[PDB]
Amino acid sequence: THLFEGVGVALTTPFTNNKVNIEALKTHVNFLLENNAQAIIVNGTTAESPTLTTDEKERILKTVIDLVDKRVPVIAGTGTNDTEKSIQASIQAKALGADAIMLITPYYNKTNQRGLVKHFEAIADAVKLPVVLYNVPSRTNMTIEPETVEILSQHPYIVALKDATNDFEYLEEVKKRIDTNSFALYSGNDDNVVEYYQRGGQGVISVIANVIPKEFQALYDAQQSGLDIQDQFKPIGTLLSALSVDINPIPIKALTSYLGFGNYELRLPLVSLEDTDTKVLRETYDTFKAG
Amino acid sequence: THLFEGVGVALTTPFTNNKVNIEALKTHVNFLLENNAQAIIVNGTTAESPTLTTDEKERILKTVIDLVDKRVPVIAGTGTNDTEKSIQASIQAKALGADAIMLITPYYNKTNQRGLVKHFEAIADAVKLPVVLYNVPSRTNMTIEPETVEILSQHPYIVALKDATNDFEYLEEVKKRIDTNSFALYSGNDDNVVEYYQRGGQGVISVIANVIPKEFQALYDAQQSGLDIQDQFKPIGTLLSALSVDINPIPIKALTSYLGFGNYELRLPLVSLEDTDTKVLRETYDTFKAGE
Repeated sequence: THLFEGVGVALTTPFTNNKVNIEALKTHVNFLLENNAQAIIVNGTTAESPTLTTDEKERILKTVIDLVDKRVPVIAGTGTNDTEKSIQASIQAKALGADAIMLITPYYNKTNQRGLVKHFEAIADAVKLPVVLYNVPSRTNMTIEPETVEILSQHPYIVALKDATNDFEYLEEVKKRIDTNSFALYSGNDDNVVEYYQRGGQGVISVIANVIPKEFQALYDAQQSGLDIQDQFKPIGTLLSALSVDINPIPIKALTSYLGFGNYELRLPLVSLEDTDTKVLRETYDTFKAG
Repeated sequence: THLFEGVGVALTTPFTNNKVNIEALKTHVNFLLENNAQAIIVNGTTAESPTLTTDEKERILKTVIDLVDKRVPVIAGTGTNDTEKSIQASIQAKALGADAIMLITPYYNKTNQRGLVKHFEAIADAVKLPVVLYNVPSRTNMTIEPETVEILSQHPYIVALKDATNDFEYLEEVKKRIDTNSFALYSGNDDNVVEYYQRGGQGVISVIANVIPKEFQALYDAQQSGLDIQDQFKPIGTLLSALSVDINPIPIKALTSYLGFGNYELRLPLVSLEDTDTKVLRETYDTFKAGE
C-alpha cells in the first residue's frame, strides 16, 4: 500500500542559542500529530540537515521516533551525496526504529542516470526498509528522469517519490510509467498542491505544515472527497507568497519560532530574516489565522 | 601579488581497487610539476572529495604538500555547504601546510548573499590563509553576485575567485568592481579560456590539465606574449568536446588512468564510462597527442 496519504511535515529543527532544543521538538511533533499530520519527515533541508552533526541527527531521530510511538510513519532523511555514508546513516536509522528512509539524489558531485540507479539500489538493498526517493532539481541540479523512476519503482523497497520538480509535464510522464497503487507521488512544493492533487498525487511533504498542519491536511481531505479547492486554497497561497521572501527554511523558521518552537535562529551558512521581514511574515501569518 | 598565474590543476584522485594509490598520487604530481603546472588544487570535485573519508583527504593533502615542497602553491579545497565543518577542515589544512584554501559557495541548502558573506568571512577569519572563492552555479544553483564579490575582496585573506559561471557579462561586471592586480580571476571552465584570457583573467583552474598540463599552460603563455590562441585552441577544443560525454570527473579519469595514474575507477554515486565510450575518449586523446 502507501506509507501515508495527504500531508507529511518536512520537520524543522528548533534551536536555542544554536543548540537543538528537545523540549521544543517534542512539543512541535505533538502539536503536528494533534493537528493531523500523516507523517513526520525528519532531517531533510527544512531541518537544516546539511549543518546538523551526526549526533544531533541521531538525537533528533530517536526523540521523534520514541515520542511518535508508532502513531504515524516516521521517515528519516538519510541519503547524502556519498553512497557509503548513505548506507551507514540508513542502517543506523533502521536500527533506531525509522519506518522509512528518504534519499535525495546526489548533488554537488551529481551523477548520471545509471549512477543514480546504482546509488539508490545499493542503499535500498542494504537497508531493506521502505525508501522514498527525493527529487529536487533546484537544489541538486540533476533529476531522476521518468524512465529512471520506472526502473527504480520496480525495486521492492523503493515505494515513493517526493517530486519537487514543480513540472507537470514530468508528473504526467511519471504517472504513465508507474503504478500508483504501489508507488506514491508526493508533491515537494506546497504551492502546487491544488494541481498536484487534481492530477492524482498521493499528497505532499510540506514546509508550511510546520505551522498550519490542520488546515493544510484539511485542504487535502476536501479534494480527496470530491470538492474543489482552487479558491479555498487562496488564503493559504497568500501566506505561501509571503514565505517566498527567502530560501527555505529561512522564512518558515520565523513562524515556528513565533509559535514557540525554538528561537528564530538558523545555522550558518543560513541566516535569519532581518527584523522588518520577520515582522511582516509573522503578521501575514496572524492575518491568515484570523479568517 | 597573486598566488599563481596561468594554469592550476584541479587534481584528480588515483584509485587502485578502491584505495587511494599514494605512489600514483606522487607520480602524477611530479608529472604536473614537470609540465609547468602553476598550482595544484587538492580535494575538489575533480578529486571526488564528496566520497572521500576524512582520513583519505588528509593522507592525500599531506602527500601533495610534502612532495610539492613549496614549489607551487598547494590549495586545499576545504569549503562545504557547512560553515562550522568548513572552518575545522580549513584549520586542519593550514596545520598540514597548505598555502591557500578553496571555498565553494554552499549548495543543496544554498544561502542568500548576506549569508554568503558571513560564511566566507567566518572561515577566512578563523583560518587566516589566502582564500580562493569558487562559484559554480551548474553544481550549486546559486551565485556570488558581482557586488558580493566586491565586498568579499575587501577581506584581508580573500584573494581570488575561481569563476565557473561561463558568463561574460558577469565577468565584466566583476572586473568593473574589483582590482585584478590584487584579486585574481581564474576561469573554472576549460573551454572558455580563449575569451577568458583576452578579457584579463589571471589564469584557469583546470580539469584537462590533469593530462595535458604542458599544452594548456603553453596556450596561456602564448596569448600572454601577445599571440592569438583562438585557432591554436581548436585541437584542445576537440578533446574537450569529447570530455563533455559525461559529468566531471567521470571522463577525465578515463584519461588519467590511461597515463597510469591509478586505474579507471570512480566511487559511487559516480560510475565510470561504459568502456566503449572509454575507448573513444582515449583514442581522441591519442589523436590530440599525435597531431603534435
